[PDB]
Amino acid sequence: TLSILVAHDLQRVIGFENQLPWHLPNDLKHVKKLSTGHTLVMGRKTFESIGKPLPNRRNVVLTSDTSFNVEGVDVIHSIEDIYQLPGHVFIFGGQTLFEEMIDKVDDMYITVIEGKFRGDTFFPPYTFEDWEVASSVEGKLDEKNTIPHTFLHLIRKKLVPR
Ligand SMILES: NC(=O)c1ccc[n+]([C@@H]2O[C@H](COP(=O)([O-])OP(=O)(O)OC[C@H]3O[C@@H](n4cnc5c(N)ncnc54)[C@H](OP(=O)(O)O)[C@@H]3O)[C@@H](O)[C@H]2O)c1
Ligand SMILES: COc1cc(Cc2cnc(N)nc2N)cc(/C=C/C(=O)N2N=Cc3ccccc3[C@@H]2c2ccc(C)cc2)c1OC
Repeated sequence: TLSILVAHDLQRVIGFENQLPWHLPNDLKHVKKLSTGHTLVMGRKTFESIGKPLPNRRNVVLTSDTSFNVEGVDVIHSIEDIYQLPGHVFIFGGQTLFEEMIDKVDDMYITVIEGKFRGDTFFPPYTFEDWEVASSVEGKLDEKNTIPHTFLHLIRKKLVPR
């Protein structure tokens, strides 16, 4: 399986100055539970922002840098390399990788952050006409998670004769 994994706000902002614009622990827990035991594919900037590999999953970084080498990280240099990765692969970010892959993935795990943040990087536009809502689950709010958010699992609709 090839999936997108992303959090975007009401205007599809995903980032600001190489950071997440929001503080939302529950979304990072969501990410953890979905991706443990599987594979994350991320662009170089997204990796440098996180700074280290995330434990208990395969960490794959796409970069043109032939000198790139980080302990605990596998490196690829082409989009085509993604299709040779075994198992359930999650496209993890950032904007560049989402743009390159949104037309190629089977499904998307999207956290909709129900707010409007300042951003400098965006998830590409998409329409629910093309995507079936396999599930939509409201995140629970509390002391440490104060921004309303919704977990969407979207599956690409098949084109059929009407
Ligand atoms: N909200 C979310 O869910 C989420 C998730 C992830 C990231 N983010 C945010 O997204 C932002 C970063 O996105 P970004 O687009 O600026 O950077 P990015 O996609 O994280 O990484 C860009 C880099 O990926 C490498 N790359 C991409 N496509 C390639 C290809 N076809 N071949 C070879 N290398 C390729 C290049 O690395 P080299 O330049 O080294 O060649 C490129 O400069 C950050 O603000 C981050 O916080 C948000
Ligand atoms: C640009 O910065 C980032 C971008 C993304 C991508 C992303 C985020 N959200 C959604 N919905 N999709 C995505 N593709 C993740 C992160 C976060 C990574 C990150 O520390 N943990 N994660 C998974 C994980 C697994 C095992 C141990 C620890 C972690 C860690 C983490 C987990 C839970 C809490 C409460 C706190 C921290 C990130 O750094 C802030």
